[PDB]
Amino acid sequence: IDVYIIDDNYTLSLLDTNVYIKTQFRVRSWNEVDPFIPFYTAHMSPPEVRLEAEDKAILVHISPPGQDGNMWALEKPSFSYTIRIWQKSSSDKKTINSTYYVEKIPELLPETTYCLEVKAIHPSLKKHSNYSTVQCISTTVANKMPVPGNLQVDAQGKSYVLKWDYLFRAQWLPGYSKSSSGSRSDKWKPIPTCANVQTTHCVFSQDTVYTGTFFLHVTSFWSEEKFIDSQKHILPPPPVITVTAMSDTLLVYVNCQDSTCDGLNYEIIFWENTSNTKISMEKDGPEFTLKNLQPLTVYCVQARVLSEKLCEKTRPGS
Amino acid sequence: INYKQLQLQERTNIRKCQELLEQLNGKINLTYRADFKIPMEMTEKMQKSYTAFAIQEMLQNVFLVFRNNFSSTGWNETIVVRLLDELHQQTVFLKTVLEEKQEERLTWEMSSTALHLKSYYWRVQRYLKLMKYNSYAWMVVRAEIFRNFLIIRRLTRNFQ
Repeated sequence: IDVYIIDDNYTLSLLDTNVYIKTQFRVRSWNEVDPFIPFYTAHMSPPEVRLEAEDKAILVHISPPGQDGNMWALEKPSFSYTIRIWQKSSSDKKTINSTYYVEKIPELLPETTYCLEVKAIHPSLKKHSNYSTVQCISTTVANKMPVPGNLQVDAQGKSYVLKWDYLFRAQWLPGYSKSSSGSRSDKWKPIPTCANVQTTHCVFSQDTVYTGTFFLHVTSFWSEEKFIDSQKHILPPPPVITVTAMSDTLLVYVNCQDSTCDGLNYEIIFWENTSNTKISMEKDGPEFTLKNLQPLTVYCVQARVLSEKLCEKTRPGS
Repeated sequence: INYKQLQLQERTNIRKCQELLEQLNGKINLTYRADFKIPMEMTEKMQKSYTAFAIQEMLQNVFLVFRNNFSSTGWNETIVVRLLDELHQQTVFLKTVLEEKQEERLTWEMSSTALHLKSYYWRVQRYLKLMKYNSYAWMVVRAEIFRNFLIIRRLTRNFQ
């Protein structure tokens, strides 16, 4: 006889055994089967999903498989989600991938009714979940006041500058909050320096926004969550670029400034001394070969490792 | 592609986490006894790919631990919010540097080693729930996470 396991449900509350050790069952056919680890035979139930709509957006509140249980109580960070959205009558489904327990689907049409489907995936332990029961929601009519557009955060170390385009309130959320399981989230922390500003220039210090990574918010709905990592990374220094203009091909060599240079990824940024457009390509090794360039013309190359402008004129054609 | 660069990042980062863990109050008593120990495979020599996963798994579990009610400790919430974030930052970093490679992680998930590491952390979360998240249980867990971070540091030698 076989045993079916769907999360913490078994088939033939506060206190439970270890899901990673050797476990057995006895029912009285005189049941006594092969001893097994439940974590390999357990299936993933679809994730719980609740929809919330705005003018041009839909908020998909994903709850991971288990409320909360034990089978997935230590797998929650591993899980990823795939969302499918379409209007009620349509057949073409838009696909959005998310690690976030709340994924706001933007660029939507107001007073239109869209239907959703969320899949829970375990990208490392092979397993996956059957899509959730379809859920439909309708968008509201466009607000008399629109939400802020493009956001950019330029920081001078201990102080942050929030520059954007349009009374304005701002809220901050630590990086791990949007990414880790809800039930206790997402309670957005406030900003006193930017709570009712008159200008688009917003300045806040590291004392208030204490986490290394955080999201920013900008009666109107909420703006796009701008994620910004505050790291004192003044590493590594620029590499040493070498250019060899050959008959036709223009060979470029990137040299890292800390050798051995065995395992490294490189990037190139090339243009012309007359154009204002920059062309960029990345390779595996450092030997970049700029092929099919116009002859007798000056080309400016720049490189980075994962440099300063070095201009070289091509060859005529021997 | 190289593991030597990943070794420099995990060393820089475990220092960032160990400092944050130390700043919870000011006293870590390593003699704080509780029956659960880090699996023997961790102290023992292991594969090059297997180490990066072991680190990730440990940082994922250390994260999950600090999510629990730490109200009884009287620790600074600000520092625990800070710790979970620096922990999660690396968890996200490791998963992305093991994105292009996909075969060896499957072999690692079906390993007896990974199962033993997950069995261990299950026992750590179970311990805290049984002791109803009081100060003594956390005093024991803090001491264990310190010992664990040292194991993360020992494992970084397996990259060179």
